[PDB]
Amino acid sequence: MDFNPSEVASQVTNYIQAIAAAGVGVLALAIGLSAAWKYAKRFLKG
Amino acid sequence: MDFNPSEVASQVTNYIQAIAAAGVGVLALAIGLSAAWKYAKRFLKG
Amino acid sequence: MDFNPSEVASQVTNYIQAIAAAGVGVLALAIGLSAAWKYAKRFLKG
Amino acid sequence: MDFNPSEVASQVTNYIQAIAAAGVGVLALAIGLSAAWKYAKRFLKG
Amino acid sequence: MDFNPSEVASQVTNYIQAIAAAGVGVLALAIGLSAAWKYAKRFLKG
Amino acid sequence: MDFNPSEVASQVTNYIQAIAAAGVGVLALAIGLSAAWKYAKRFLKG
Amino acid sequence: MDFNPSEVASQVTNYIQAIAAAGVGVLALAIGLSAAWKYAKRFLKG
Amino acid sequence: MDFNPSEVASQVTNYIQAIAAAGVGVLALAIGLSAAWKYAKRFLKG
Amino acid sequence: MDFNPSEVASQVTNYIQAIAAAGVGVLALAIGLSAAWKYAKRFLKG
Amino acid sequence: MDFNPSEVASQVTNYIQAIAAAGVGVLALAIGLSAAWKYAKRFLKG
Amino acid sequence: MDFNPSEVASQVTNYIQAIAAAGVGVLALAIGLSAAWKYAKRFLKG
Amino acid sequence: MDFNPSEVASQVTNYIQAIAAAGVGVLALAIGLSAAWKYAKRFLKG
Amino acid sequence: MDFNPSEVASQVTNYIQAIAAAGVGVLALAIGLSAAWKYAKRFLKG
Amino acid sequence: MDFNPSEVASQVTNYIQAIAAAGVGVLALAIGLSAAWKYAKRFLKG
Amino acid sequence: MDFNPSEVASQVTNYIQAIAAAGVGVLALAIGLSAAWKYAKRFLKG
Amino acid sequence: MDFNPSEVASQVTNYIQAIAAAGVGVLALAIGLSAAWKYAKRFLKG
Amino acid sequence: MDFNPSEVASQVTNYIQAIAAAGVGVLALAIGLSAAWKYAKRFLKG
Amino acid sequence: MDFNPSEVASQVTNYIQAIAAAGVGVLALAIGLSAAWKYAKRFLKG
Amino acid sequence: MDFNPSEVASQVTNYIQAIAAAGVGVLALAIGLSAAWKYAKRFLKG
Amino acid sequence: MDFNPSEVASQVTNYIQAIAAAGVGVLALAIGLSAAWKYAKRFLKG
Amino acid sequence: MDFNPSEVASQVTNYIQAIAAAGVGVLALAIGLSAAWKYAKRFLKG
Amino acid sequence: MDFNPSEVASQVTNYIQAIAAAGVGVLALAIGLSAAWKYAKRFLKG
Amino acid sequence: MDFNPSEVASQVTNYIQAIAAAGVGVLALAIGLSAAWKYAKRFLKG
Amino acid sequence: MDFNPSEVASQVTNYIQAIAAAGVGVLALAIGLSAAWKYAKRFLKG
Amino acid sequence: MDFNPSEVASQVTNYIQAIAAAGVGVLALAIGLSAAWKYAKRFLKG
Amino acid sequence: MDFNPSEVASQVTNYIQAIAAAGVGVLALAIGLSAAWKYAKRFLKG
Amino acid sequence: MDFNPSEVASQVTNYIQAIAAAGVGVLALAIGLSAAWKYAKRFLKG
Amino acid sequence: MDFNPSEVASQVTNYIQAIAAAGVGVLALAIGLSAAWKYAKRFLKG
Amino acid sequence: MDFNPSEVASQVTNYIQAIAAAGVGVLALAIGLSAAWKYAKRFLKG
Amino acid sequence: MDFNPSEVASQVTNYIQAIAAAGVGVLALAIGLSAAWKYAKRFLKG
Amino acid sequence: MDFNPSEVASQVTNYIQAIAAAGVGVLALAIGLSAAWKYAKRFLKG
Amino acid sequence: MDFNPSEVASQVTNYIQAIAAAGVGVLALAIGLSAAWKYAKRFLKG
Amino acid sequence: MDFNPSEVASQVTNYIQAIAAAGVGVLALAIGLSAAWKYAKRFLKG
Amino acid sequence: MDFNPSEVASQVTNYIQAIAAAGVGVLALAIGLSAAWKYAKRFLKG
Amino acid sequence: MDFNPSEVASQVTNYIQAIAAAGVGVLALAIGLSAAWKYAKRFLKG
Repeated sequence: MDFNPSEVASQVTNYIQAIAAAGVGVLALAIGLSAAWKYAKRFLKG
Repeated sequence: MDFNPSEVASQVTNYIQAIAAAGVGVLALAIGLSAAWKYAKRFLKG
Repeated sequence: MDFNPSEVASQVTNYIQAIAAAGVGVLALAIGLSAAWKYAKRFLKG
Repeated sequence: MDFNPSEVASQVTNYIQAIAAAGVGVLALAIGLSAAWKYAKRFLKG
Repeated sequence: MDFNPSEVASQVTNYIQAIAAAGVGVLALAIGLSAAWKYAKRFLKG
Repeated sequence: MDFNPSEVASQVTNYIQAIAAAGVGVLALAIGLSAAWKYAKRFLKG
Repeated sequence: MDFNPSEVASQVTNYIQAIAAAGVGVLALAIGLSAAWKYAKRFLKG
Repeated sequence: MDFNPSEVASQVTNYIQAIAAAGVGVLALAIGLSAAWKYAKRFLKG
Repeated sequence: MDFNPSEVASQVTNYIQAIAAAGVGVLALAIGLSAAWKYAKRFLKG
Repeated sequence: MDFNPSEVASQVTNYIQAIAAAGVGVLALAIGLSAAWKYAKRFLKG
Repeated sequence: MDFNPSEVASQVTNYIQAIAAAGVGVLALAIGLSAAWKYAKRFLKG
Repeated sequence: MDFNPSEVASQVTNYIQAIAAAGVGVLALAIGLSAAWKYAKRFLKG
Repeated sequence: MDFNPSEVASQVTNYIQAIAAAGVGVLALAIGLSAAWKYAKRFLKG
Repeated sequence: MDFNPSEVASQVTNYIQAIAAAGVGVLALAIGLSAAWKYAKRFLKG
Repeated sequence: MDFNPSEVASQVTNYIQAIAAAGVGVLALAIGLSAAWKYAKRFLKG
Repeated sequence: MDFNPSEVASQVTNYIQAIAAAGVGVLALAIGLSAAWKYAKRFLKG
Repeated sequence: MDFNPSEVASQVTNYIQAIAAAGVGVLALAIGLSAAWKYAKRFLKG
Repeated sequence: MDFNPSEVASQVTNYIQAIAAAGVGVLALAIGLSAAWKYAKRFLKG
Repeated sequence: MDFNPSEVASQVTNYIQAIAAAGVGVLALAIGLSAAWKYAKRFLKG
Repeated sequence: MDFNPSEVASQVTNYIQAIAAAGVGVLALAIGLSAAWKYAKRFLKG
Repeated sequence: MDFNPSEVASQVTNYIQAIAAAGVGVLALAIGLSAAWKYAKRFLKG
Repeated sequence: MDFNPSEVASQVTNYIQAIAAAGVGVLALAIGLSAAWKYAKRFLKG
Repeated sequence: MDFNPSEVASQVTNYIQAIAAAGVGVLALAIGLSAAWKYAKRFLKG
Repeated sequence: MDFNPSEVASQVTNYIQAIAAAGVGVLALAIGLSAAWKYAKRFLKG
Repeated sequence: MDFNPSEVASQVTNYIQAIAAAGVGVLALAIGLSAAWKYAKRFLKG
Repeated sequence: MDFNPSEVASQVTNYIQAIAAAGVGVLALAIGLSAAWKYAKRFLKG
Repeated sequence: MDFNPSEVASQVTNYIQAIAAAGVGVLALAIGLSAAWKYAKRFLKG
Repeated sequence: MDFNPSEVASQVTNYIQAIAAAGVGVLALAIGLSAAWKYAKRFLKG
Repeated sequence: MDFNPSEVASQVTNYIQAIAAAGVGVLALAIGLSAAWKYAKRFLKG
Repeated sequence: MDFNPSEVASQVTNYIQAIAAAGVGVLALAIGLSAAWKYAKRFLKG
Repeated sequence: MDFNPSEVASQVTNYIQAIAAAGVGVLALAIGLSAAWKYAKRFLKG
Repeated sequence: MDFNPSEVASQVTNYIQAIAAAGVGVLALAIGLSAAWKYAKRFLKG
Repeated sequence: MDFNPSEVASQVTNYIQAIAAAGVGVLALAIGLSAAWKYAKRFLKG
Repeated sequence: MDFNPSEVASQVTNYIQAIAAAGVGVLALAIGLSAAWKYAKRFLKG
Repeated sequence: MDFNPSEVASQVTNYIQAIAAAGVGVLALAIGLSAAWKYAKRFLKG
């Protein structure tokens, strides 16, 4: 009732905000890791 | 008789008003809680 | 005898009329109250 | 009786209106979040 | 006795008629509400 | 004494006959009413 | 008693008939919607 | 006394016989109705 | 009771018959669609 | 009392016997239906 | 006095004997009746 | 008085003994019935 | 009852219409994104 | 009570025995089917 | 009174003991059954 | 007068003593009986 | 009168004390029983 | 129950038989298609 | 029920028709693009 | 009544606070665990 | 007569006042208790 | 006559005072007793 | 009356305190158990 | 009451202990099984 | 079911027929293009 | 309870033992099959 | 269960036997085809 | 409902815009890197 | 309640610790295995 | 739905147009580079 | 739990040990096979 | 909630740091290995 | 598992044995063929 | 979200910078090595 | 986790060490083999 179902809105949304930026810190490292042998092998052929 | 069965109306209705807002404070926390691992696992797949 | 057992009819029937409308004011609030978490949780799954 | 069961109609329906729009604010963020690594990993393969 | 137990028939039956149509106004909104995240998430996977 | 206690038999039994059929008119409507949201919600899941 | 419990049969059954066809109008749209990105992504791989 | 409590037996039992067959006409329709979206969605996944 | 639970059998089974053939009309088109770029790209390599 | 509670045993048990075989006629068709696109899509990948 | 209060014993006890067996004929039918939709719905879920 | 309230003990207890075993004959069939589609659908997924 | 279960039909169906077109705006961008390195790497080999 | 809950054991367990062997007849065919194009395409590359 | 409410304790508890072991005989078979196609399909992918 | 109203005390109290223990023999059996299907159905769900 | 209505207090209260502990012996077994298939099925999914 | 879970066996298995042969008609054409430029280019080098 | 599951058929199938032709417009350009350096390098060797 | 339904609010909400943080300690470990072979295999391809 | 039927009013009403607040102390604990496993299991799925 | 009908007042009223407090000692135990399995079963579901 | 309805408060509330902590000992084990195959299978994919 | 709700604790917890170790014996075999073709196919490519 | 999985056969196979002949038009030109400098340089050496 | 959850252990584990060895018979043939053209083409180049 | 997972073994393995010999018929022709210009050009140099 | 599912549209789409341009910065460097030895070795042959 | 939901934390987390290190022992062997033919074939080309 | 899957068409196709012309700028330089020593060495022999 | 997730470790790891050595027996033969014409043609040029 | 989803960040990221450097130790050796015959054969031609 | 991955070893290795000797029959003829004009032209110069 | 997908940009790009210059150090040596016998043999002919 | 991803490092790296030296034993023989006719023909011209 009234201005109370706003907390689901406020409490939860915010739960991910630090959390997503938190996820991505992980792919920077996840992209490069395959990216890492891409790098060793990119150098081999010539 | 007369203006007396109004108290069932007045006494009771009011019993929930603080009480509902009181319930919902609990789902804010209940929505996010599954919401919480949704959050840890949302980050894993990529 | 005669036109006297009409009061049971008149006195009593009327006792509920304000009283029923009085009851229902209570379910509006009673329907929504479960209705209330139906509402917080309706939002969670997706 | 009469024009009284209208409140279940009026009181409750309205309970979700701010509440749904309230839910969705959460998926905008929920869609993108997987959407987020979709994004880091979308970039890796080439 | 006679044509008097007809009111239980007349008085009551009618009590729901505005009332049911009144209920359903609530599911239109209840169907769509899960229906609502079905909608946000339906869009995510591809 | 004799053929007189037959009226309890005749007067009363008959009191319900219009009355039962009268009751049931009410469940047709009572069965469907839950039956009514069964109907809105039956449609949601798929 | 007699030909009266037929209304539960008549009143109710009919409640869904417009209602089911009514449900399905919703999946036509529900099937295609995932069906929709199936469609955008079906096109990507080659 | 004697052969008179047989009517409870005869009058009542029979009350359901048209009535049950009457109920079931309703599930044929009730089974299929979920059965109905089972049907729209059964078709989606592949 | 008796020959009445046959309708669940008759009413429902039939619900899919036009419906399945109806599904498949969709894969003919779904198989070929990936099948479609399989086709453009099948041609590229040589 | 005595040999009378046997009918609950006899009357009811039998109610399902045609009825179960009746259910299953429905899954033959229910298994294959997903089974149906399993079939269209099983063919696509190679 | 003497062997006379035996009739309360003899006259009455016997009043139910056909009567109980008479009652139960009614539950055979009463057990199955819920038992009846238990049966239609038992079949739906899978 | 004395050894007479033993019949409530003897007459009644015994009423269920054939009756319970009688009930259970019904669940053997009730367990398997859901058990029945559990069985058709258990087979589908792989 | 009557012309009331039409809202589930009207209220909900419409919920996706802006919403689907809304989804697809996202794949235009999702198709091209892999499409994007397809593009950088398409250029490398010769 | 006693040796009666054995039927749940006897009646049901047996329900699957023909039924499982029945399922598997379906994978022999399900394994090979992907197995089928695995087979056409296994032959292409050299 | 005294040592008599012990039978609820003795009579009932024991009712399940053969009965539980009886249930489980059913999952051995229930675990493996999905377990069964897990088994046919476990073999396919390589 | 004197030591005579003691018999109401002595004669009656004792009337139940065998009688209560006599009642309970009946619930041992009454508790388990629902307890009995609790038992068949307790086993179904998993 | 005086110290006599104490027996209702003394006689009765005590009736449950062995009796409750007696009840619970039954749930230990009642909790685990669903608990039992929870256990067989808990093991299946992975 | 009995000879009824055979239809899952009969109805479904047969669903693929025309269907597999149907798939393969597609690889004859799928094998050759790469096979097709293999063919134009096989001719170039000498 | 009846002529209603036809929309899944009509609504959806049509969703791809402009969409596939839409995909292919993309490979014309995708085939040639590798095709493009095939073209620069095809010219180098002699 | 009054300031008493506050405990549902106070007693319960707090139940999860140590508990959620408690859950998440588990995903840190749950994310990495798939994350763990992602890690062994991320290293293989080049 | 006069100001004496006020005690039913005064004596009794007051009987619950400490008593209700007394009841609720019990649900704080009753809400959370299911609330308690809601809490252990809320944490499992992700 | 005079100050003598006061004893009905004095003698009797007092009869319950130890007696009510005496009753309630019994519900403390009566509330909890259902309360007791509420407690065993409250713990099962999660 | 007075300070006596406090026992419902004192006697009962306390009934769960050892009991809840008692429940949870069970989920520690219930969380991990699915958690257990999550663990065997978490290890498989890479 | 007292030291009795401990059995739910003692009786049940222990139910899984042999049971979990029992589950895992199954994944050792479940991990390797895909693991098995991983093994045949791991060997093919070079 | 029946003569419906024929469209995957009919719809798709045909998709390539104009398409392959379409591919080859491209190698006529692709064979000659290296073929083209083969031609300029074939002439140089003598 | 006791030595009964051992069958999940005994019944199931064994289900794969003939089954795995059964899978592998298939890769011997699956390894060689690509292995087969590896073989025809291994011979071409010199 | 038992001698049933043998069909995956029997049905499938056999699927390739005519099929492999079928593949190779294609390389005889594939080896020689390059082999064909190897042949025209083998003759040129001297 | 209304203008709220627009955020999935607004929030997400934008997530990639800096992100794609971000990807490509990586291929500039990825194209040249093979491009790099292409460059050292391009120089060797003459 | 209090310091009890800590076991989910303590009992479970620890379940993987020996278990992960346990997984990885498997990739050391899984990395090298493809790694193994990488090794035989790495040696062939020169 | 409608005129929305056109963006995949519009957004993406255009992504390469500047991009291809962009690729080729690279071969002009790639053709000549071998072309470059072709040029130094073309001059040596006479 | 405890020393049980060791079997995934023990059962599986060992699955490859005979299996890898088994793979390599195949490359000895795979290395030499190209190695074989390397050998016939190594001899031709002088 | 709060500073707890940081562990996914802290626990996991770190999992690769020793692990990547660990991967690369493998390419140093992987680059040179082809690099190894590049080396034996680099020496042959002159 | 056990002595089963030996067939990959036995089935496949043997596939080439007739096959290699089969290849070489082709170079005897391939060596001499250039060898053939080497032979006509070897004779010309003097 | 926001300024976080920049790390994929920052973390990775930089991974090659020392790495490319690192590759090329290898061709200086790779160019000259053939370059090396080019050098011994360049000197022979005159 | 911790000191466990070191085995990929230890187990694998070592796999080639005997293996590379093993490769080269093959070129000593591969260099000389062309080297062999270089040798017969080196002697012819003068």
